[PDB]
Amino acid sequence: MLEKVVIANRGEIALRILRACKELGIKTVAVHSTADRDLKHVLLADETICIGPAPSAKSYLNIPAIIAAAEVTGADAIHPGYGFLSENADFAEQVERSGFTFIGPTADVIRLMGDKVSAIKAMKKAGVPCVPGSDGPVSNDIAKNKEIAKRIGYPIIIKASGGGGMRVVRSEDALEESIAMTKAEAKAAFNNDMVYMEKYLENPRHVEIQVLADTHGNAVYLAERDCSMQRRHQKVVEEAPAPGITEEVRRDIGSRCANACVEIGYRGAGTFEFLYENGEFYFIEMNTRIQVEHPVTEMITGVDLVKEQLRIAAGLPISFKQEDIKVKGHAMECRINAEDPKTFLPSPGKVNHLHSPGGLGVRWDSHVYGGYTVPPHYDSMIAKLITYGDTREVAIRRMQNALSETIIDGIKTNIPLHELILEDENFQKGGTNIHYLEKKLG
Amino acid sequence: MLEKVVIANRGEIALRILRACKELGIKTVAVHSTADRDLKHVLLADETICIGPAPSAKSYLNIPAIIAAAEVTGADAIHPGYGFLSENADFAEQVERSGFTFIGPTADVIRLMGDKVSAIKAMKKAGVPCVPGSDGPVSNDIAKNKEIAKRIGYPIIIKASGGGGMRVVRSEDALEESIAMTKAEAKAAFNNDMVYMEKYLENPRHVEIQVLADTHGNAVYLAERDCSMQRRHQKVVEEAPAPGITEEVRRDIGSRCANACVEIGYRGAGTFEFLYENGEFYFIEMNTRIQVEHPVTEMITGVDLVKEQLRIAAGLPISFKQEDIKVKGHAMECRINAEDPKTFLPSPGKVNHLHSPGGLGVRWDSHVYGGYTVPPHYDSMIAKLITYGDTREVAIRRMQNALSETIIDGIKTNIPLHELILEDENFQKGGTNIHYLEKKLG
Ligand SMILES: Nc1ncnc2c1ncn2[C@@H]1O[C@H](COP(=O)(O)OP(=O)(O)CP(=O)(O)O)[C@@H](O)[C@H]1O
Ligand SMILES: Nc1ncnc2c1ncn2[C@@H]1O[C@H](COP(=O)(O)OP(=O)(O)CP(=O)(O)O)[C@@H](O)[C@H]1O
Ligand SMILES: [Cl-]
Ligand SMILES: [Cl-]
Ligand SMILES: [Mg+2]
Ligand SMILES: [Mg+2]
Repeated sequence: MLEKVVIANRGEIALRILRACKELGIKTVAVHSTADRDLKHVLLADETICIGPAPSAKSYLNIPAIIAAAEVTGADAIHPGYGFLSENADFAEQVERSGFTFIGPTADVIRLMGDKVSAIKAMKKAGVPCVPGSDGPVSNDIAKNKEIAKRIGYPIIIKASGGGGMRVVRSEDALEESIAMTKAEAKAAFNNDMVYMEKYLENPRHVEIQVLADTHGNAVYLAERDCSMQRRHQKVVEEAPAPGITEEVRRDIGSRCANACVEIGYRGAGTFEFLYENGEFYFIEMNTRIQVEHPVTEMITGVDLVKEQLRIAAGLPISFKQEDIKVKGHAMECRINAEDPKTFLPSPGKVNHLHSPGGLGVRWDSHVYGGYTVPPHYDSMIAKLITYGDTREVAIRRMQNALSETIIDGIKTNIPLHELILEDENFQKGGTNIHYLEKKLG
Repeated sequence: MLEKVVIANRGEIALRILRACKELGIKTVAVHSTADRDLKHVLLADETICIGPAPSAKSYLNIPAIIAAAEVTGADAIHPGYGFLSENADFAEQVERSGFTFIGPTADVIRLMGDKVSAIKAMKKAGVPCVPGSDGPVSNDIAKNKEIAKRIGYPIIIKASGGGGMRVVRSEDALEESIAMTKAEAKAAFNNDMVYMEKYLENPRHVEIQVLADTHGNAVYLAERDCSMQRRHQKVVEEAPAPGITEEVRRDIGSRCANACVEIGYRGAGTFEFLYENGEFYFIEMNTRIQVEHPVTEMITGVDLVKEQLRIAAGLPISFKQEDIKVKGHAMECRINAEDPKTFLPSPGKVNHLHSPGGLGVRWDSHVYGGYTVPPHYDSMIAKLITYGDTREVAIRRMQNALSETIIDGIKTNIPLHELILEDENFQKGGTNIHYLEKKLG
């Protein structure tokens, strides 16, 4: 089985993975850049290897160095975390071909869900609801495209299948030019000109379903998260369960997600992201990896998602059955970033003083410590503050109180932004859409 | 109802109470000594009042100053925490007579359970199992006493009803002298000569049952805790549930405890302490207050014990029914003290650096912060590290890992003692008796 794992990541998620490994008795190899020698998890790991200089391209994205680290330590498996190489199919393929277990899905599945057109096709085949669309790539025949767009109903959005690259079209007046432009933009920067159209949903929430699937033919759904509180497509606050979603609706959408996993040969943790609008779900993407906001799911289900990843990768069955899962209570997560709370410019530097919050229903997932220097080279996340309550109101109040106790001295943080969000009367009512934070911020 | 609470305590429990108050929207008054101006909860409280100089006698035990604080702030209720005045019936009486709600039982109930002979009498009346004993005070008639002692079976222990004062007798040879001595010792230092005898249990565990009782006639039991890991009668590690206790046994003893609450007119949180030996429970004391180790119960039941205290004191019913309570998983607590880990001499001074642990299943209840100075004047507790796991083994491993992440720089702590305990193969098996730690320590 898994005796030794390379943690092919950094920051909080590396520490999260280290904690799960140490609970299971799995030895750890921390691969790190020159700039991350003082990361908490590097300091706690069984073995360490420096895989390159500070820039991500030269280190955390350095496929040969990471594989070489697993080779020299005689590791059995590599955990890619989130970001970095976690949804790089070339990496997954090379890890497996080199004799290691990739803690994630197979490369073929990564590629399948990494292409929007093929992802949507598989979701439709599996009975997962999708955005009404062209259902396949669009022609050049404007007459045909004007006809599909009319069928769908304006506004529509043109999307590059290999994008990550979009264009909203609100009238037929614009369509021909728009489809051509998006085709050309996608072909030069992504060497792939394939685009499709789908309905542009103007008032949606981001609701995403957590799954696990093992090598024993099982697949489970673990309720959902609402991640609508975002700026510039970057999440700020997440919660679980999603307000307004009943157990009956959860069973319906969740079971479809679980069947999709089985149809596509999925293995490990993943998330189906939906836009949720006027009471209906519409698939937009599958993240084929663990996610930042996994803790809110753990809080309301009792599941340890990273431990299950490791089990599954070792060849074990998921450690419970669907009937064992019951949503209990409510959870909130605030992503605490080293950044200016109004300009959102990063704020690297020495944390002179850290005071972290605690007590009943308060969880703190962070690699930051007093005396730690937040480097410039990576993202600005320094901590995830997670609260639990028997109700959403309690979770929210607990989050407010925990934030008020939190002290991070030496750098700016976005704590003031979280405080503003949590006291917002619309957020307190629940169910705001994905545009709310930008609208509120002006 | 309760709009404003005086927190008549300090340290971690004061902060625990402050957190519960703030979640409920209850304003807080922090009464503190001159030495505790920089306590975390004093800094967070709505109002503060200095009630005396450093020594406890002059501050936290200063009944007129505490009552005066409630008077001047127009407070509604006083929470005594644990220790200090929490089981002082004179205090409870004066709080109520002065027009405030005492967050605890009535004085008459405090006094009743504060006297061993009357406590045992009430427990027997209620069907709670007690240590076989003289069942009432012992005479001077040695013939009668030798007869009771014989009935009970040596060894016996002679105990002052007002003690807190004991003497073990292993043969009739010693009995007459022993009963006389304990009588005289109790009369001079406690102005009460009343003593009884009971069986001395040589191989017991400390197993205690948590209850709540409200002013609506309800009383619930919330499983039990095993607090056998102690030195010199001071707890080091506690856990819940107690190893070896089945749900059927739990229902039996728990229901008897709940009926006792109703018979005696109990109100609030309390704990029935038992010695548990060869599969049987024997009552030794009721703590008529919240306890240090309350968190392990919260972790395995989902109950917020301090919030329920406040509800009950406001006149509300307990917020759930007995059938709603189900033990889930296992929890451990390590009392982290500022003391030398081998001599146990206190270690006051400045915490230069604090790094607290986190992640899934890790709870940290502490008022300590980097830059905080641990004073000499009070107890040496600085933090409670609490873990949860689906099994006892997981709780234990999580505790080990959390301790390894914990850094308290500037003072000595008992972390090395906890590490030694957690890796002990007998502790890992579970069920060690109250003498084990002293035996292990040599
Ligand atoms: N049919 C549709 N209607 C309305 N909005 C849509 C939409 N399809 C996609 N979007 C929005 O387009 C935005 C950009 O998607 P994006 O390019 O970020 O994909 P991505 O998930 O691969 C990168 P990331 O998830 O990190 O932001 C998303 O916020 C999504 O909400
Ligand atoms: N019948 C009995 N047989 C064996 N041990 C007994 C016993 N009765 C009491 N003890 C032990 O005597 C010890 C001392 O009790 P103690 O005097 O501390 O009462 P107490 O609870 O009011 C003060 P604390 O709880 O803070 O130690 C306890 O550890 C208890 O385990
Ligand atoms: Cl993510
Ligand atoms: Cl206590
Ligand atoms: Mg996405
Ligand atoms: Mg006691």
